Amino acid sequence: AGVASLSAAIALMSVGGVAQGIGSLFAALVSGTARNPSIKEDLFTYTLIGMGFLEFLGIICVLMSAVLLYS
Amino acid sequence: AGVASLSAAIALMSVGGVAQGIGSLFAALVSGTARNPSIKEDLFTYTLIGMGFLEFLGIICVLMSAVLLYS
Amino acid sequence: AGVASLSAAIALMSVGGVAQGIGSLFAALVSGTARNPSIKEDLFTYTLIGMGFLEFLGIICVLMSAVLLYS
Amino acid sequence: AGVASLSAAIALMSVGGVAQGIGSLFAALVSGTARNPSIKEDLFTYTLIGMGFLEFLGIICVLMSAVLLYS
Amino acid sequence: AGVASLSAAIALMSVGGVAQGIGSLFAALVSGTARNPSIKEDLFTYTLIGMGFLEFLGIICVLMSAVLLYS
Amino acid sequence: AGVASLSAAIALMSVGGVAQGIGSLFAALVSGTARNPSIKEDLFTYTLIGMGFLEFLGIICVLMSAVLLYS
Amino acid sequence: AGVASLSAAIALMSVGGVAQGIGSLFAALVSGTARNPSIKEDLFTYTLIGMGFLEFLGIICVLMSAVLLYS
Amino acid sequence: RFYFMYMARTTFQAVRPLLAFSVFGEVMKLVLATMSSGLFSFLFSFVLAFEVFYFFLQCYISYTFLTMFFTVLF
Amino acid sequence: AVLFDLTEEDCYKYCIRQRAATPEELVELKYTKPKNLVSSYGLCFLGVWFGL
Amino acid sequence: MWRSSGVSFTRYASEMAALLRQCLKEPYRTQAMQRNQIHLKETVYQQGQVLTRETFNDIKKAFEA
Amino acid sequence: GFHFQQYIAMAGRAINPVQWTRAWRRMEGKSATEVYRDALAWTNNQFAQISRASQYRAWWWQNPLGMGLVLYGTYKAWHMIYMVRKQKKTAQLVAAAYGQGGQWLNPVPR
Ligand SMILES: CCCCCCCCCCCCCCCCCC(=O)OC[C@H](COP(=O)([O-])OCC(O)COP(=O)([O-])OC[C@@H](COC(=O)CCCCCCCCCCCCCCCCC)OC(=O)CCCCCCCCCCCCCCCCC)OC(=O)CCCCCCCCCCCCCCCCC
Ligand SMILES: CCCCCCCCCCCCCCCCCC(=O)OC[C@H](COP(=O)([O-])OCC(O)COP(=O)([O-])OC[C@@H](COC(=O)CCCCCCCCCCCCCCCCC)OC(=O)CCCCCCCCCCCCCCCCC)OC(=O)CCCCCCCCCCCCCCCCC
Ligand SMILES: CCCCCCCCCCCCCCCCCC(=O)OC[C@H](COP(=O)([O-])OCC[N+](C)(C)C)OC(=O)CCCCCCCCCCCCCCCCC
Ligand SMILES: CCCCCCCCCCCCO[C@@H]1O[C@H](CO)[C@@H](O[C@H]2O[C@H](CO)[C@@H](O)[C@H](O)[C@H]2O)[C@H](O)[C@H]1O
Repeated sequence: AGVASLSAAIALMSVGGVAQGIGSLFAALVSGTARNPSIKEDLFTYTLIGMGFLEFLGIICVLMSAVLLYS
Repeated sequence: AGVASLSAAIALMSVGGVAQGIGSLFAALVSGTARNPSIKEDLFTYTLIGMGFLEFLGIICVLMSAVLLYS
Repeated sequence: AGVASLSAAIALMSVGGVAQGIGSLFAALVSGTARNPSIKEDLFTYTLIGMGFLEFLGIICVLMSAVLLYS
Repeated sequence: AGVASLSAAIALMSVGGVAQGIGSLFAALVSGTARNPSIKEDLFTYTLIGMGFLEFLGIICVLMSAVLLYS
Repeated sequence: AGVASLSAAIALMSVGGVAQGIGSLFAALVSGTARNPSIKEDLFTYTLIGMGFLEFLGIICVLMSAVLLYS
Repeated sequence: AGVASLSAAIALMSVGGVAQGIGSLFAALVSGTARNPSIKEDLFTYTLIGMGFLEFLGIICVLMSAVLLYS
Repeated sequence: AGVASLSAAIALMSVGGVAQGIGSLFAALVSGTARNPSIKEDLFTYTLIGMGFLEFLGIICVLMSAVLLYS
Repeated sequence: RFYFMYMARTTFQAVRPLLAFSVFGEVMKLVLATMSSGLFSFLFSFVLAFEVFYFFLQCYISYTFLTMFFTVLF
Repeated sequence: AVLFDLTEEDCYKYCIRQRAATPEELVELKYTKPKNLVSSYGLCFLGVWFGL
Repeated sequence: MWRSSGVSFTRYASEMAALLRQCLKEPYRTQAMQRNQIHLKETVYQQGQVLTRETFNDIKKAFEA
Repeated sequence: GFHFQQYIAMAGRAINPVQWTRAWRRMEGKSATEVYRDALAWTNNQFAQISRASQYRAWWWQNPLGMGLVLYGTYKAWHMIYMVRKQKKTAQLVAAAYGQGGQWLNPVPR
């Protein structure tokens, strides 16, 4: 109940940007599907590839938050 | 003295980015449905995927706020 | 203990982002109704679906603000 | 009190996210009306419905700011 | 051992700032594949190059977080 | 001198806007390669010029950071 | 004595906006070039003109920071 | 400076799968150690399967970047 | 049915009875993918988790 | 959806107007499919020496062949 | 024994909440006697398939003990999944309430 909590809370500010990126990703997938449905599995594929970065980064931030909450 | 509350309230603030992402996602859904109304189940499915990711991150940040509050 | 006010106010900061998301969603609705005024119903449906989650987030933010205030 | 004033200002910071949402919604209404004047009234009703959500959140934030100010 | 933690948590913001930008890149990839499915390759190469750049920036900020966290 | 570590973190936060910029640039590049593919040799060139600037800025944001971490 | 470093970092925490502006410039350049290649020389001529201001702003954003590091 | 940049990128692309296999593994191990009931376990099985797929994705990404970084013309 | 002026239903039933008389011979069906694999995975995880 | 599938806008428009004409009421639908029957006879050449000749009475087989 | 995979799939469908709504709709105009007779008929069909097909057919699991081993394995699976789990819970309960072995303690000496 000191500075470790404050740091682990400030670490969580990146999740907003990560969520905005995920929203952009899946909004683009939605638009591409509405335009040309016949390549759904492709757009979805690339979307998952993008998540393979974005998710990873967010999880990193969460871990570092816990690391600063129990350093 | 009340530093746990500060840490919780600072960790909570990713709800803004989460909600921005959700709004962008559902806006893409609504636009793609206004364009291609015959394709709604696939768009709804991808929107549900994105919403699952975003709500997972949101419940993560809320859980961490509760943790920092009641450590 | 006036300090516990601060935490609550900080949590309330997220409401701005929430409102932004709501705005974007309703803008996408108000555009879609012009792009395809035949339906005007399944878009309000998806609007309500998204606003459910966003209102839930706002409600839990308000509740956590009041909680950290009184406690 | 100084804590009360800082808490009120912090709550005031939330205001402006609502402004972005309101602006996006109104801009969408203006564009939709211009593109399709035929549906001008429907757009107004839809915007009014959105207005209730944004107004409720904005007033709620100001109410919380006042409550924190006067404990 | 509190200022180091706070410094690292403050340095972790670029992760969220980079996730935006990765989202836009992969959204552009999706939209380009929806507009021209005949070109899947020659879009993923540029996507991976720009993603590599932003990944390098992520490496920078995470490296400096760990640096100040242990030095 | 923990404030050194803080100054460095602050000097690195700008990367969040940098990477965003880079992302937008490459997004436009991909869109161009999806619209008029036969002139990649132009678009990539212009993109490289832009990166030749943005890279430099990022290098400054690293260098000054390390300087404030040592001096 | 780290307050000078802190001030220099704060004054250096605005190059991200310059970078976003430059990215938008070159994104529009690439887009309008893919839309119309034959007019590149003017699109480039104005892009450079914009840089003639933006880079200058960035130069200030560095210079004053350096000054604040010592004075 | 280019050598330092390149080695940083290379090592990150090399350790990405190790991270996905080790640290997320430790997190899953914590959750396994803490959970007891059946409903949560049923729901957590799918998280484990997701981690499997995610690991294979990270491995594909690393393969791509490594064939890019270890390709020589001559 | 066409050779004896009977109903195709009756001839189908007769053929089925005569094939069931010799059920050692396998019969050819339309291939269908497996079903409920995700739920089955969850239940089998639950199984091993409680049983081992 | 057509430049990706290797299809022309005229083909798409015709093949969709056909379905629309199929969604007509019988008194007008009779006159519509009347005024929009098809009869052609393509004859392909290559420096003389006809390669093939083929008739067409349907839009889909006319665009396909 | 046969169709264990189908039985797992049936359990998965049963635990799915969408199927609960589907069953709610299917229960319209239906009687408990009909439901019970349907279930009994299903079980009879399974056992009758066994009784008939064992005469001429052999499964991949066929062994010199036949279906006895499959039924023993079903029993052992049930035991280890359900009964040993209950035993674990009862063990922790007794250890928290009396101590380990508290249920087998001797009466208080008089
Ligand atoms: C008293 C205290 C306790 C109270 C609380 C009790 C707890 C209750 C919890 C609720 C869950 C109960 C257990 C069932 C779980 C689901 C199992 C299942 O069937 O999935 C198999 C399902 C089917 O796979 P399959 O059997 O191989 O193939 C069959 C086909 O899919 C064909 O399948 P199908 O045709 O039958 O259905 C397909 C459906 C499959 O989707 C699903 O998997 C079903 C999930 C729905 C869960 C809803 C829970 C409702 C109760 C909670 C209330 C929530 C409020 C919202 C209410 C609904 C309104 C939206 O959809 C899709 O596949 C995609 C297309 C979308 C179609 C639209 C579907 C939505 C229909 C509208 C809703 C209907 C409401 C029913 C009314 C319920 C009345 C009680 O596949 C999955 O496994 C899905 C993934 C598993 C879900 C979890 C994902 C990972 C996240 C885990 C959680 C995080 C870890 C835990 C920590 C969290 C801390 C908070
Ligand atoms: C862990 C084992 C010990 C269990 C816990 C301790 C309990 C001890 C008591 C044992 C009592 C056993 C109960 C006897 C009752 C009769 C059951 C029966 O015969 O039917 C079983 C049943 C087959 O029912 P069926 O009516 O004969 O239908 C056959 C189909 O038409 C398919 O037609 P098909 O011709 O294509 O294939 C026929 C059959 C052919 O089966 C075979 O001939 C055996 C396969 C290769 C020969 C060597 C077998 C032993 C070593 C390799 C297999 C390791 C797994 C051990 C499996 C035990 C059964 C041999 O295929 C299978 O059934 C697949 C079985 C192998 C599953 C491998 C899953 C890999 C994940 C596990 C990680 C790797 C192992 C970790 C180390 C574990 C060491 C203990 O098999 C299933 O479990 C259905 C699977 C459905 C997919 C579910 C989603 C995937 C989850 C996979 C796990 C499945 C649950 C079992 C857990 C085992 C892995 C942990
Ligand atoms: C230009 C060059 C590019 C190089 C790219 C390099 C990137 C890929 C590097 C990943 C290496 C990871 C593999 C080692 C980790 C697993 C260790 C192990 O085997 O445990 C013992 C395993 C598990 O055994 P077990 O779990 O049942 O019990 C024993 C386990 N131990 C001993 C550890 C306690 O032994 C096996 O039985 C394996 C049999 C199944 C086959 C397993 C291989 C599949 C899973 C790994 C695939 C990874 C490659 C993916 C390639 C994708 C490219 C498109
Ligand atoms: C070579 C570097 C890159 C390769 C990555 C390999 C690293 C993988 C190791 C697991 C990572 C997390 O490991 C987890 O955090 C630290 C690691 O010491 C441990 O935590 C423990 O040590 C730290 C010391 O810093 C204490 O503050 C903490 O109270 C204690 O619980 C946990 O017990 C461990 O579960």
